[PDB]
Amino acid sequence: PADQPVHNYMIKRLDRRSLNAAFSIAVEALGLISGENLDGTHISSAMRL
Amino acid sequence: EKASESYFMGQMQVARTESGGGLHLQLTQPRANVDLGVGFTAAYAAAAL
Repeated sequence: PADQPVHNYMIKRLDRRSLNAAFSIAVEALGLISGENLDGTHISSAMRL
Repeated sequence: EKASESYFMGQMQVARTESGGGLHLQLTQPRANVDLGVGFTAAYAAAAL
């Protein structure tokens, strides 16, 4: 007698992890970037760059 | 004197810190100075007693 085409069934689980990294920024160089008070020359200074 | 001390005003800074009784809003500002003229530029006078 013949044979039948067998097959199997597999169930797998998703194992969860997570990575993280961080940096900072100095309070002295905070307002130097976003601060829109600098009118005419500090907007193209060297320390801003 | 007519101009004894130089003087530079920095940029104001805020500093929030959460708490129970509300919120603390320590606000700071850094400043700098230097004298210029040779010799002294000020004096005492122990006037009264």
